[PDB]
Amino acid sequence: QKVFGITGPVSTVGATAAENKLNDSLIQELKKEGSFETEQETANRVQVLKILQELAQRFVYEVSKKKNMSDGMARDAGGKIFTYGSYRLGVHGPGSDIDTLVVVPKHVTREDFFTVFDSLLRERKELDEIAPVPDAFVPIIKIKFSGISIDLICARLDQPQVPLSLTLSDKNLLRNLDEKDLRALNGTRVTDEILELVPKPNVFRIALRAIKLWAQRRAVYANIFGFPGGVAWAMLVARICQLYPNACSAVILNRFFIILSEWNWPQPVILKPIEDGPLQVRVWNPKIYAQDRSHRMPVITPAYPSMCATHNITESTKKVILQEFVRGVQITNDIFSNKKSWANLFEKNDFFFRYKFYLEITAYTRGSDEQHLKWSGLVESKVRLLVMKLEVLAGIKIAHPFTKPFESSYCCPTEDDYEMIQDKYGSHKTETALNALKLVTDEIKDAPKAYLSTMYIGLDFNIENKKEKVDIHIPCTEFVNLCRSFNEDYGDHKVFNLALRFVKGYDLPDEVFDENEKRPSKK
Repeated sequence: QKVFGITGPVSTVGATAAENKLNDSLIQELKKEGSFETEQETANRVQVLKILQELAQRFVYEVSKKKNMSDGMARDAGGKIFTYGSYRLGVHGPGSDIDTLVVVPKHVTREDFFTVFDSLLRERKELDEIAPVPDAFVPIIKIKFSGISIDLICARLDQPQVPLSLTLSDKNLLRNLDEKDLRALNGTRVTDEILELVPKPNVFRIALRAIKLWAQRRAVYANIFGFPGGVAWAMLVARICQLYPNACSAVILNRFFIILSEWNWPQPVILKPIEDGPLQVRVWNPKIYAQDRSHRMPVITPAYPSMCATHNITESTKKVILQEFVRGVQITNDIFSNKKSWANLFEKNDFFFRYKFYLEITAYTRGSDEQHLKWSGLVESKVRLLVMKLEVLAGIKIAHPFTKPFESSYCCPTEDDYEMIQDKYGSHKTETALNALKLVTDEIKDAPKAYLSTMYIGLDFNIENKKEKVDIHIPCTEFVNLCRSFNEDYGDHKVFNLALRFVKGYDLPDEVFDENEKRPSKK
């Protein structure tokens, strides 16, 4: 009965002929957008996962043998792989990664994973590429294997064996774990629970496929920037399915937009009663934590311990998400009246057209590809904080962050030319001045390189008093001084820099438009 959620259904009436009609065009539109891989590619994925399961057991077998153990014991020690995310839910597409978890017994360290298991991978003829990130916040090895992309992480359980038949439903498995292992194990516990809390998984899958495409298209899919991540969207679709257990997916979509657009935010969205368990624990409770009372559009993970997947949402992103829900309501109602089609729902956003002003955020590096990832990855992770400081000012109607950074690189070469880059980049009036420096495309003869990561924030202003107008340069310098204090090397102007530019929509850089568009200027 849990598959009907915490309030039971709004309706148990099944699809009508006319409703199923639209579902079939919904599937057909998804097919044309390329949502589904071929059935072979899926057979190939399953095959690669069967091979990884054997490697996990080898990995574990070998480590155990080095840790002195008998054959019986080493074989008993086990090791098992799980998948979560997109692939586990069954909503993956061509080129999507399989998110994969390697669970290991207590005598098997992370050093083991980054040495013994990494070696076992390279010994395979099928291994196309491997990129270990042992220093990672979330410890990972990213591979491409028989053409298929896999992201392997490792969780270490406080137990002597990991048998083939192990499942991770039991919260007893979490006592005694440290933070990394709790995080690594959480992804799978959540995905499995989502799947057991929807009444019809096929309906769920198609609805989700739709929301994902729609979210990417409307630029409302990006956890880092205060929009919902893939898991957040998943739970949101999951809730509406609990409400209409016998509806087709097209109805789920229509209903999804109405219910979510009218929802009493910040009332949380919850798929099963929140539970508590062992220790003070990181459970979501707004009656206890201030951090939790301030969540704007809370959507709560079902697996103990429950957590808010949409922590990053701001005032400005809340407003964007809702605008899009409403757009979602209108267009879908029109589809059902035959006035519009599915394509219209999935049109690309027009972000670089809808605002008179844009604020431009550039991370600069004199160094290597390592150094830029580190530097830009930080600044990027801080954009929402600049949004929160902007959005609460008197003069600002909205501060809307775009969801994808824009990246570029040049051979520098000398330290004179680097300052020129941080002079002429980012305005179209003076932009081609950089054409005096070689840009990196494909492809090589390359050495000393300057790196650029640009993020965009659309800005919209309230009418102001002519005597009382808004200044943004205070939270901007506040923001740079926020970033120039996260490891001391970032103070080195010789290498790291951070430019903020206020730029009008007509003055926007060309990089920002498709091979479809252009932006006639105001005068």
